[PDB]
Amino acid sequence: MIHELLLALSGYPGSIFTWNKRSGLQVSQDFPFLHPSETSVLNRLCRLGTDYIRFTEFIEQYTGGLHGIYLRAFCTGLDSVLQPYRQALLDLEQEFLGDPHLSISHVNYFLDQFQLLFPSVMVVVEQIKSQKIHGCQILETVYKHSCGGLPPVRSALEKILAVCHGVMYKQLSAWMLHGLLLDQHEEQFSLRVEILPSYIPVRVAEKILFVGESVQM
Amino acid sequence: PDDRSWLEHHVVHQYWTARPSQFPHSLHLHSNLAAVWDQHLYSSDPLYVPDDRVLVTETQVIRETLWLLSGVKKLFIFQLIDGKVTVRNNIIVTHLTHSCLRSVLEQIAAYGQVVFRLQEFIDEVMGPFRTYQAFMWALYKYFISFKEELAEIEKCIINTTITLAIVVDKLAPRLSQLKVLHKVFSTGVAETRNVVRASHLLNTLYKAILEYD
Amino acid sequence: KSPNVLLQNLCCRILGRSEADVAQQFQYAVRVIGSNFAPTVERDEFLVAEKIKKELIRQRREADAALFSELHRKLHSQGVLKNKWSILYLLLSLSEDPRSYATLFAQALPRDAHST
Amino acid sequence: LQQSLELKRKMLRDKQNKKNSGQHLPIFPAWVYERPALIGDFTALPIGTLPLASQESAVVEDLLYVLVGVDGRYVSAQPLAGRQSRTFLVDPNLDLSIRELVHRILPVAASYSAVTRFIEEKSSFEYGQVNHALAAAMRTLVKEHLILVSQLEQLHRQGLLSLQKLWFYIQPAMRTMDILASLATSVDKGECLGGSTLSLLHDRSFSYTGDSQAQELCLYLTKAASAPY
Amino acid sequence: LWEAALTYEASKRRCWERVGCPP
Amino acid sequence: ITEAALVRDILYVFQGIDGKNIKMNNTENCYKVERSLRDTAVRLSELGWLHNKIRRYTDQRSLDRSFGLVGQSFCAALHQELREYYRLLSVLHSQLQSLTLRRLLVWTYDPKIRLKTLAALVDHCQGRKGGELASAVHAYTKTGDPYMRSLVQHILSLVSH
Amino acid sequence: AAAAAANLNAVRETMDVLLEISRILNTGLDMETLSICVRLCEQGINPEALSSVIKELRKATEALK
Repeated sequence: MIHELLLALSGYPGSIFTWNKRSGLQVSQDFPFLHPSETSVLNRLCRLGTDYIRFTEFIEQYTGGLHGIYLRAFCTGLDSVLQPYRQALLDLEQEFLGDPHLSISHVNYFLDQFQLLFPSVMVVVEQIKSQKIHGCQILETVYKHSCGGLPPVRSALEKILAVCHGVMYKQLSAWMLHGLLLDQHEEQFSLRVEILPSYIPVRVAEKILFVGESVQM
Repeated sequence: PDDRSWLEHHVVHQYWTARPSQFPHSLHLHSNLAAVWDQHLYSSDPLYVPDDRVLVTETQVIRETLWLLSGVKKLFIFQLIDGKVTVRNNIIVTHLTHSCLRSVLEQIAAYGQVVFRLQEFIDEVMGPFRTYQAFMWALYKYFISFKEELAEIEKCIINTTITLAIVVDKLAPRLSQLKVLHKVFSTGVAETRNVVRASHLLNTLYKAILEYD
Repeated sequence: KSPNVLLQNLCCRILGRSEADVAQQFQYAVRVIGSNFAPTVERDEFLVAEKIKKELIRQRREADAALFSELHRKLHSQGVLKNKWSILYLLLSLSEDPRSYATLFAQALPRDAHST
Repeated sequence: LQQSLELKRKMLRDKQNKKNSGQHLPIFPAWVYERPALIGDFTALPIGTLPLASQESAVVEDLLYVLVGVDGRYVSAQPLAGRQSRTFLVDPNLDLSIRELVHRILPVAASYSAVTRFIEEKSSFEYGQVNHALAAAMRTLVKEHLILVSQLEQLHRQGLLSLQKLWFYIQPAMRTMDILASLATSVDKGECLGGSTLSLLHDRSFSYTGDSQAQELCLYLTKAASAPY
Repeated sequence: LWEAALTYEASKRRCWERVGCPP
Repeated sequence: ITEAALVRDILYVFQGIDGKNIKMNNTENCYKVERSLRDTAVRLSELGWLHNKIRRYTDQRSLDRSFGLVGQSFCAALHQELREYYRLLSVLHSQLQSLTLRRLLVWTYDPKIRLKTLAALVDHCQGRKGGELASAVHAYTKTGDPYMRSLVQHILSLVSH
Repeated sequence: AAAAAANLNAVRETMDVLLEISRILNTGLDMETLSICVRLCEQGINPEALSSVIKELRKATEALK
């Protein structure tokens, strides 16, 4: 039972919980020795694992339309937010090994901070899917939600933004030192003004352009 | 008796030959989940001919997997279908509901096929071009370092506790690095002249480095 | 063990000095614990649990007051002890602040409504 | 009953008019007042044809239910709940001898209801921080009452409690509760607030200055209620 | 006797097939 | 009917999740039973009655972003307090495998106040954000009870950050 | 046997629990002394006698400090 969950929370559907695009991981199995209210608890618990499966699908396909290396910075940051969710899967097992019995409520209880984290990153991933980013415009739609209102999802996206700046410092290291083009194929010649972040002021970006252009001459 | 009993004690060879093993444990639902699910089915009236599962323990199944994963082939569990490893359906420990099981072993078997095919590439070199030999030598230099960690884990199964959820996370930095070889090699196994056969292979690698530059 | 020498084991535990280095403190303890060794009170680990809560609430750590509630669950999960009251009431007796009134707070029956 | 809401609204007007930068005084939501389960105090075969020592067990059990403010099995709590008045009716299938003693046990339950009503009414935001803190310190004594009754429940469960034990057990708490209910009626009657409910307490501290059962209550409640002042 | 014995080392060999401190 | 079923049913309506022979019939009046022990149920079921209200409001405004950074800051504090309420319950579940402590009245008494006050606070900040909301929680920190002073003060430390 | 060694396992667990209860209430006694106090509490004993002894033997080394 307490390894059934540790795979049902992981990316494996099972015969107990039925994954669907209509409503994923619906418990349809009943035992006579269960109280009939355990299914509602199980719905609240299955919210967690449904979100994890959704994230895993979206990571699996990646890493004009949605192209470029930028989504392969977003997916890598999304690995980093999921990384203490895997450690927090190990800790449950470590508790389980010694204790003779445990109740579902404690697991439900302990993983409540990711009932804030997960839907509020689900909004971010769906907004990035429905629209198309091929510029440097991933930074806007993460930075729209980095202001946040709930404190775990405020630091979660900080992870992702630091990663995407790490990708940006390859473009802006070959550019600003070597004066090179094709540090990434987009979608004299200079950066397209439309895809530039507005929280970077435009004058500063022009200064960057001049510094890069001087190496050619 | 006298040899069979002493075998049964020391050697493990009984969950896959005569007298399939029975595992007594702590019972009651927390790791007795397979038996509860079976009883649930039996109450639910299939009705007859129970599902054939031979009852292997878990830590063992970890050993058989690590042997398959290291790169030595031909184990009894996980039959071939054309040379492709597939999950065997008599496996059950005392829980794991037999359906999540059949998915998770499939996932790891999919990673085992990736290394299987590379060892197949090499095994047909032992039963000239000189680029193929250098290729194989690179693969092997990677391979031995991969196999060493798995081989170390195998001792530690006897030792602590070792389970599926631990070995999956522990092998995370390897199962990352296998997925790229499955894509790089898939164009290096798909083709006549020795000069186009060399250029096309070098070109895959030369492209793949600039891909994540 | 045998209860007579078991006291001397405590006396040699706290001070490591021999039982021939002092004999008056040891005599004082055979004076005090004997005729106060067998209970003349009615036992309740319930009531003592309900003041162990009141002690850890008085130190204003509410999670540790819920940690004792789990440790007390474990104690009953094993079932290797008979007198679970005594030791907890003992550890309660030795309570101390790491960082009023009590006669209007519940205490057990002194056997003035029950005698054999 | 309905009389509380009147006084509360008048005092609300007074504090709204007095301060002109003080906007938006809180009060409690409607379900706090309307529901009857936010207070603590509010078929079967005849016991009389039975042997006596089983009737005693049953009346112990029912009486015990009543002390904490829930109905028994052969005792009804009367549906008055008027001013500080509260009665209880034992059903006539009981012999007189038990009946009189049970009646003698009943005043501590009325002296529980009188306290309970007070703690709710004089913790609203019209009576200020001193009545708040005072009701919050009588709440502590309500809790310790509950502490005592819980352990006696366990003792009766093991078949080791009888009416004569119980009468004896509850005598020291009976005095405490009687003094508390009289104090509640006294503060409500004069509608004391501010320092007028620190003068009354100053008086009561002299008034019961003996026994140590009652003098420590007054001394604790005085120090407790005087801190916001 | 019991606390005299109690100065021993207990097993660190654990299994996932039992949860009541497998020996 | 036996006690052991009743203990199970009441153990679930603290969460605001129905029992088996106790169910929520009306959602403005309390849970209604599907004899003295039955009378005990109505005072304990109000805790879940309040839970459902406060949880329903703080579930929805937490995923609201036109409600402001303040207000989501209110919901975070409320949700953290919901946690400490489940932490007590988990022990109570595990302690089965009687266990009635006046049917747990002494235990339930301390969250009972903590529910009234949060149910009060959600209505006073209704449709508010920013300094207008933060004033409405500073209205409640004019109080004399130390338990209430603490309960308000903890939230207020968060909301004005 | 083995089941007679599992009883001692359930005692070694139980003592770890008693040590945790000892530390979250803060005594100045350690595990070695505490085990002797557990021996005493097995026979059934009153701490109105025991606490005086502990606060006396800790007072019998202030003049030998």
